[PDB]
Amino acid sequence: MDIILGIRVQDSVILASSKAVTRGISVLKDSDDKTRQLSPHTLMSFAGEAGDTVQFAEYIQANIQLYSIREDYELSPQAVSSFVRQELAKSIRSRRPYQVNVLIGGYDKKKNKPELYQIDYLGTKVELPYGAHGYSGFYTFSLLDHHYRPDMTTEEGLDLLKLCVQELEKRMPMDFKGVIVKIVDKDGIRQVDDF
Amino acid sequence: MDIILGIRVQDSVILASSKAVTRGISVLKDSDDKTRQLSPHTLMSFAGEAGDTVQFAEYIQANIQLYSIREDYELSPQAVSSFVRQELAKSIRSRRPYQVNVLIGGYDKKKNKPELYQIDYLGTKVELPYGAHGYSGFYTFSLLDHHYRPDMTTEEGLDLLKLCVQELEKRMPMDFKGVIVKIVDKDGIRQVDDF
Amino acid sequence: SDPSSINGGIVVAMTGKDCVAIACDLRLGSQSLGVSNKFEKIFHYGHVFLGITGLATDVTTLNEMFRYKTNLYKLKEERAIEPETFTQLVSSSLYERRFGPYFVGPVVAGINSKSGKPFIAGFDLIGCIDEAKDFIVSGTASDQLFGMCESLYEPNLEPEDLFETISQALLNAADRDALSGWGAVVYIIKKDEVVKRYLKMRQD
Amino acid sequence: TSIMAVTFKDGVILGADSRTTTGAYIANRVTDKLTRVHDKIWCCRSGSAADTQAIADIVQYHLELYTSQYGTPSTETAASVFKELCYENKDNLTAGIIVAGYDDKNKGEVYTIPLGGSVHKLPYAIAGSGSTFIYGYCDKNFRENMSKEETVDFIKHSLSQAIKWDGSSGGVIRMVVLTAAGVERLIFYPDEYEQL
Amino acid sequence: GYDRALSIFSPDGHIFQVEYALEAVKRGTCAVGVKGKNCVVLGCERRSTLKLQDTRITPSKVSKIDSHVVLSFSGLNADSRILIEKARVEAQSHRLTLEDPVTVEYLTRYVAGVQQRYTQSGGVR
Amino acid sequence: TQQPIVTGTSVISMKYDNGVIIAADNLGSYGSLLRFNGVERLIPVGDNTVVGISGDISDMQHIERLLKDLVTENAYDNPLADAEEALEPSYIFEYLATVMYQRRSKMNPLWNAIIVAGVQSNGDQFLRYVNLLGVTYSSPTLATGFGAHMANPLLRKVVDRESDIPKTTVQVAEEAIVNAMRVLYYRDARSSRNFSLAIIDKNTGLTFKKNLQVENMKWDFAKDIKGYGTQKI
Amino acid sequence: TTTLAFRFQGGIIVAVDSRATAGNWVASQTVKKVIEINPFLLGTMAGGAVDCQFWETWLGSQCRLHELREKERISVAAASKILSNLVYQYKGAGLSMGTMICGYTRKEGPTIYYVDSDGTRLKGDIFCVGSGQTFAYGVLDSNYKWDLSVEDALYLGKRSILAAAHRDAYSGGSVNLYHVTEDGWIYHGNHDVGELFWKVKEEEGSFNNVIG
Amino acid sequence: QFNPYGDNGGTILGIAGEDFAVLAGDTRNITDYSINSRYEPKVFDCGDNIVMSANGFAADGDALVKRFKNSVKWYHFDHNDKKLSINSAARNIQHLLYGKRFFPYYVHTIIAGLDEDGKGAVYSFDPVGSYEREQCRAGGAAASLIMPFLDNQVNFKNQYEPGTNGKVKKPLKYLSVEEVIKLVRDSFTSATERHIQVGDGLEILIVTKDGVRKEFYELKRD
Amino acid sequence: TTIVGVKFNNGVVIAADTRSTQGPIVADKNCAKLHRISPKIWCAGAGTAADTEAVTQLIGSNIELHSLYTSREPRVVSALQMLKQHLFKYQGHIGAYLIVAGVDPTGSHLFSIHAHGSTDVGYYLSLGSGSLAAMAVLESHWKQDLTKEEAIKLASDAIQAGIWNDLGSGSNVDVCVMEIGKDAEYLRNYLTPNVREEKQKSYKFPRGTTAVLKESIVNICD
Ligand SMILES: *[C@@](C)(CO)[C@](*)(O)[C@H](CC(C)C)NC(=O)[C@H](Cc1ccccc1)NC(=O)[C@H](CC(C)C)NC(=O)[C@H](CCc1ccccc1)NC(=O)CN1CCOCC1
Ligand SMILES: *[C@@](C)(CO)[C@](*)(O)[C@H](CC(C)C)NC(=O)[C@H](Cc1ccccc1)NC(=O)[C@H](CC(C)C)NC(=O)[C@H](CCc1ccccc1)NC(=O)CN1CCOCC1
Ligand SMILES: *[C@@](C)(CO)[C@](*)(O)[C@H](CC(C)C)NC(=O)[C@H](Cc1ccccc1)NC(=O)[C@H](CC(C)C)NC(=O)[C@H](CCc1ccccc1)NC(=O)CN1CCOCC1
Ligand SMILES: [Cl-]
Ligand SMILES: [Mg+2]
Ligand SMILES: [Mg+2]
Repeated sequence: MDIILGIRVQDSVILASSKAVTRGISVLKDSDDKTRQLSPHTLMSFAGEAGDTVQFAEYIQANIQLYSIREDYELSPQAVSSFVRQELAKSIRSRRPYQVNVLIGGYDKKKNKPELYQIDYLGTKVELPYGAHGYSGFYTFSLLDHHYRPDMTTEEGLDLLKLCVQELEKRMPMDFKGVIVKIVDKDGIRQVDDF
Repeated sequence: MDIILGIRVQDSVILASSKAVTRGISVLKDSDDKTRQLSPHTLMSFAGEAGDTVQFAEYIQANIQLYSIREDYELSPQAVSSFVRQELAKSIRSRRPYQVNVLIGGYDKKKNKPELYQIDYLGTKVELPYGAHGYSGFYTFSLLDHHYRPDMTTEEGLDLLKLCVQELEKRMPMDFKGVIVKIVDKDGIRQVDDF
Repeated sequence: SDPSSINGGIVVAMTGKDCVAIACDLRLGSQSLGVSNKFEKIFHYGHVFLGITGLATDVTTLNEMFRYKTNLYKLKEERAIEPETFTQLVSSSLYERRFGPYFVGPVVAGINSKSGKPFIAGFDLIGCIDEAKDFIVSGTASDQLFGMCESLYEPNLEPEDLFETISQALLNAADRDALSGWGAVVYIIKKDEVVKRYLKMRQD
Repeated sequence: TSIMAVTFKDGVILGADSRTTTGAYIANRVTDKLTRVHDKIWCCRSGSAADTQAIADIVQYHLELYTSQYGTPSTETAASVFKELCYENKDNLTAGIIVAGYDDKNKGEVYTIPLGGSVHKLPYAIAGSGSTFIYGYCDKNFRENMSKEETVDFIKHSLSQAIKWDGSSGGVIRMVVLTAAGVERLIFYPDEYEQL
Repeated sequence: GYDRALSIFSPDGHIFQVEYALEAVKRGTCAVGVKGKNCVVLGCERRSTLKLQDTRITPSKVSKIDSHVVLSFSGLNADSRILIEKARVEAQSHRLTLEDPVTVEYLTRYVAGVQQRYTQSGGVR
Repeated sequence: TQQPIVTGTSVISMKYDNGVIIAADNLGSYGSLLRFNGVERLIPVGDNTVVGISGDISDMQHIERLLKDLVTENAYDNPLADAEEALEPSYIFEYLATVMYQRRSKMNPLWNAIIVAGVQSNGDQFLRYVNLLGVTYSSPTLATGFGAHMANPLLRKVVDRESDIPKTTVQVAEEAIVNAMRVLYYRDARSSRNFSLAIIDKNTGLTFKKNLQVENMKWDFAKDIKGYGTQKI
Repeated sequence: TTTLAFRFQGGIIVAVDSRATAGNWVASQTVKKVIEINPFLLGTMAGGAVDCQFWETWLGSQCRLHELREKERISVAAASKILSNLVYQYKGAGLSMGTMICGYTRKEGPTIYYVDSDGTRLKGDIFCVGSGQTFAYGVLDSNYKWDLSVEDALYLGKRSILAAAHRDAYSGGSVNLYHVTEDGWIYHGNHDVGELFWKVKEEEGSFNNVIG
Repeated sequence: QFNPYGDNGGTILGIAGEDFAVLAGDTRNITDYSINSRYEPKVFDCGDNIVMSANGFAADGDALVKRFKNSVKWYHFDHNDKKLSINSAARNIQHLLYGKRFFPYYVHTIIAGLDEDGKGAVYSFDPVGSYEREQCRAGGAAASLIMPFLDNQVNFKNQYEPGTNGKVKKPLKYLSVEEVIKLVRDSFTSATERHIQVGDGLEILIVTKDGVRKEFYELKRD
Repeated sequence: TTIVGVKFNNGVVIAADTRSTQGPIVADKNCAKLHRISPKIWCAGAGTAADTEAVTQLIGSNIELHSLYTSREPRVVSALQMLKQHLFKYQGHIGAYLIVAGVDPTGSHLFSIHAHGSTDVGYYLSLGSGSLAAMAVLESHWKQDLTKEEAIKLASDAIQAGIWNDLGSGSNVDVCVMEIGKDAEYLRNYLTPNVREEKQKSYKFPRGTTAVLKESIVNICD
């Protein structure tokens, strides 16, 4: 875990998440997918403490899938993000809190709008045009402040995202082994295989 | 500072040293040469505490150059390594010790033999066929135990060295931005520009 | 960060009939990482042998220091230093650094050239002399060596038999210690000949 | 320790128990805590045995050198030398000393020097761990210009109680009598003082 | 807590509460299941004494337990919701721990196990 | 987690040919303050057992109550309470040992060292130790606190092993105990001159001696000792 | 410890050392670090010895209960997740475990899962776990190809443990080899490093750092 | 702060033969620099031809032995007086120890007896329950002294056949009960010489198909 | 260590055990703890072994130079004064605990010195880990007007108490008797009550048991 990025453009939300799983002085894996599909039009990436990350992600996934079956209906990204925030807000005052930071990228089918939410382990939610967790933000936020425009296409967003990854690969101390990029839009969730 | 390697082959000593200079969450430089020529046939690479490394390297360089001028004669790699060890052995019981680990690759012109010495900040000297400092050794020593042969050529040594760098680039957590490779033989010291 | 157990290593010395033996392992490591399998811990100044375990930089430094001192001794005295005298020199030199000591476990071994008597001695890091008829042990597997020597040892062994006893003491002690081993050397010392043997041992 | 010095009509008497301890072990049950720094200037030692010995030895040296040049020193002078050592080295000392001497002009005098290195001239002084238990008793029973026998009984009864309650005090009760007549050593054993 | 043993044996060896629960099923609207060569079809009766119904929002007779399994029923409508809910929770729990959706046999075995538990637990019918 | 407040010092004991002897001084210390002087630290259970306790006195008093209650409970529905089904030393010890170890395991110990001395129904001598950690051991001589360091060496000169027990009489054994109590008074800063001594003999039974005093002490040589090195007066 | 397991053309190779340490004290040279869960499932052990030993034999009991209840051998994924979910409940309590659940099933094929005591669970083709994992990686990675033969794969696994046994002070004793196929696991012997090192040195010409 | 653990010293030793097994232990019990007892046994017959010793902190050692003895008793009650095999005992003991994983029994446990084929068996446990069957194991204060000697003399480690150029190892063979007791006695006299917590007496429990026999030997008392 | 000093009729006797420890390990089974400061002033040392040896030799050296300078036999109080001022200067960091005894023109003397520099006077003294065991014996059997043979017996009995009851002390009893008008007699190994029993087996290996890789003659000559 380390690098998770998110960019909301005109018609989609793009999430980029690093592939490295490092422990001690060994990179144990270089193809790790740090994300879970919560619903057909909602994707959550995650980063933080080992074990907690996946355990939390899958726990949320199960709950949203349970809701979908019960109501035969897909929760809005806003509704999902509020549910996730509350779980983390409960967690922070537990005996052992979930040390997990997340981005929630979703496409609201009722509004026909992409939505990106950034939530940290404390339960601090914000809706953003672009987001990041960990040290990534210290490079990417200023970069995006400059190059981002709200009316960009998915292709323009991917080029903007390449610019972030290049900067991180240049200036970040650790080798994060590239990123897995996924797009969330009106047609659901798909993975970019060549990045 | 992080990765410094050394391989003694039949007719030469090959030193590989990482190019990254990292501080905090920023790679400040990716072309740093972590070595000093002590004499025409003696090269020292170094790694450790910031500031100490260069300050120590240049201090040793000055002393060996002073000796060379005084006697109009080049000290043997063995003699240089003993001088360096003693300086570090003094240093460790000083008010503020030099936190610097070094490899000394030299070609003894009287013996017509390449020589590689590994010395840590405590003043612990060993002559070796192949050496490393820091976490590098944890991967490279076992690799070299398997693939190294004492009668190898310089070209075979460089291929053996590529195998080390590839393994480090695969399994090391940090991005060390490749290595600068230098060869020490009967004709002196030269740098491999394409590695 | 315990200076005496960073590099690892062991030394053992024994007496026999008109002879002495001193042996050491060859490992030098940095905690878990084995670095060198050629690091000998036994040195000699004339006919007096000195083994040194502990922090490797201090092993090297003290060797260079005692070579320095025994060379000046010989120039002024016009004779080689004896084991009993050298033992006192080691003790004085170590205690000189009482409140900033060398982290070592030295072991003197040799035969007095005048009397012909076998002599061994051990020290702690600050110079306390530990003289013994039978054996001296030192290093990270000293407990193991104490157990091996105490059971295996018997007095008045012949040089060839003594070799077997000291070797088995070191080998089996080393194999129960993570930081010791990686090869071994044994010195058999008679009045006017010295044999040096490298032992075959497991390399893990 | 339990120690005290008491001025009286003919001069001064010093008193002390004989217990030296390491934790709860009694390292010495027959200690002599009454020590000579000059012919008729003595001191009672409490606190660190090493520190008080080292101090007393230095003071004895100073007063011996004083005597060689300027003749017999006053009790005040002796107390001043003790003070100087205790005050200037207060960070590295654990010494509670009572200085007592006999001049012919000034008669019996008692000076006490606590941990800080301050000097206090008193009619009588008590000190040491066991002194805490006899502040009440000594204050109620002390009178100025007592006789030798009354002062001996006062010290004996006092230290008897201090010893009885303080675990860090015990053994014999040593006393040293300083008068114009000379120097007299007295000792009192448990069988006598315990049943007072 | 209410502890009464409601489901108990009678002299002839019958548990009347379980058998009277079958009568409630016999009262319920007809439900049918037919499985073909490559499909299963669940048919359900809906009584026509209820006009002015809103079929958009009225609970459907066939319920999805997961995306691949369905459950229809006959008997008390309120009781069925409890079984469906438990089944849906177990379906998600199975995916979470086994990393594989439930088999139809497993899901059935669970639902059947719940029903059985209510036939020899105190304080429940 | 506790800290002891009012404390009792050494309890010493030994076996002899027909039984056991146990002793302990009558002091309840409060740190360096020798606070209480009428404290009985030997507590008889029946006519065949004496439990000697050192350490925290508040916990000692708690243990007294447990032993007192044990005698009551044993008498319930027990026609042979004063005969075959009377409390043995081994029963009393094992009960205490269980409690001590249970309390240490709950991180709330009874801050004591305990020696159970007695004679079994078959005439065998019983002498066993238990402490705040639940550690138990038996020996011909047993002692707590400073007694372990100073009494045991003296008592072991009389009974050095099992075979020395039949050779040791009650006169010799009591003499060694009384001598040991004197040595402890010389050298233990939290000891008193007054003590109690108990003898449990397989023939004469339980003999409990109160208000004993250390005597025949050597102090005369103190008068010759002057200064701390040089000093001659 | 040093343990590894890698996936290849002919199934899975699993190799482990046999040393057990208590600080610098070598406590045992003959510890079994591979647990045989069933004819198709293996578990490797690294870290706290009883933590690994206890919970992996417990895992075997849970796997047995699965096939009794479900009339079907448990998947490697499900077996690994039982263990990872168990240790996750104990997270923060101080369990020390680095394990690999290796096996074959019909639906999955040959599969390896890394599971550790802070709750990390990872599917992968190659893993090395333990104090000497880096030494094993160095040799394994530099010689690994998917198209290795069963004979070469077995040797590489053996040779990688040997490499770590030599350099890592807290690895050694002997090498235990296993080969996992569609037909189940196959044991390929206990190989003492005492003899194996010299045999490999002579035949291969490697280990030139050592005095021959 | 209250420290619930203590060190009672002593050392133990288990060796397995072909049709027998021995479990030895010194009888000295200590705390710090004091001797508590010169004869306090810590090697016990637990029934079903199983002998056991839990050396280290004696309070935990006794507690464990007591619980295992009780476990043997209840095994009979619950399984029709079936004999508890040494392998089953070993697994049971693991669960006893691991039950207190987060507040451990501070002991090195060793058990000895015969396996179900009638062959000598020794099992050894770490404080928290990891166990292993072995031919040989020393436990306790002087374990680091005795164990390498056992490697050399019982398992013939580092011993090669004379004249074979260090190529052929000394072949493994079972030792007689006479030879094993010689090694036990020499191990303990050597341990007594060089370890301060070891001495006073040696008590050996020998296990054969005929039952459990005892032997006692004096050790140096300094 | 256990060390003692006992005064008698016409002089003073000191004694010591001969165990040197290294944690729980006996490093030296027969080390000499009795030190000669001058011919008739001897010293028994407990604590840090290097410190007791170094401090006793330094003061012994200075006492010799002082004796030669003054043309007088050295006095015990001089050794006492020089030792205590040295030890005091180092604030207890030099861990030397000494019993100083001897005869001189002033008479016979017995003192003890502690690491921090405090001195004590007595007719009987004991220092070291076994001092409580020794002092118990001394307090039980000491009396005024001891003879030479009685004082030796009492001193050695006090050391024995340490040998048997203190784990820090063991092996043999060294004694030194300093009588007025006579030469001091140093009685090395005055008692040897801890002789190692015959081993059960000879561990003499068959020649060729150890596997060898290389041989070479070492050059010790010029
Ligand atoms: C009563 C007892 C208290 O007021 C008296 O004052 C006497 C004074 C007489 C003897 C002159 N005081 C003592 O007996 C004195 C009590 C004491 C202890 C520590 C600090 C201050 C006062 N005891 C000592 O000085 C002993 C004498 C030795 C046993 C001969 N010394 C020690 O206990 C030394 C003290 C070292 C020290 C500490 C702090 C400041 C100065 C010096 N400590 C040790 O020997 C270490 N000891 C090892 C065993 O573990 C317990 C500590
Ligand atoms: C390599 C060899 C090194 O890590 C492997 O990782 C092996 C794994 C195999 C055995 C499954 N690991 C060990 O050998 C492991 C290293 C270790 C130690 C402690 C914590 C984590 C890892 N060793 C152990 O677990 C040993 C097992 C052998 C039988 C001795 N056990 C101990 O060290 C025990 C128990 C440690 C412990 C763990 C958790 C809670 C409490 C304790 N400790 C002792 O035996 C203590 N010690 C023995 C010597 O006498 C003094 C007391
Ligand atoms: C009885 C035994 C105890 O009171 C006696 O007092 C004897 C006195 C005789 C021998 C003169 N005391 C000892 O035997 C003494 C006990 C001791 C140990 C440690 C500290 C203080 C007292 N033992 C020693 O002094 C040994 C001497 C042997 C023969 C080597 N020395 C050590 O154990 C040294 C301690 C040196 C030291 C340095 C700085 C401050 C204090 C002490 N310790 C080691 O050598 C341990 N270790 C070995 C591995 O390398 C790192 C050091
Ligand atoms: Cl004093
Ligand atoms: Mg190894
Ligand atoms: Mg002893």
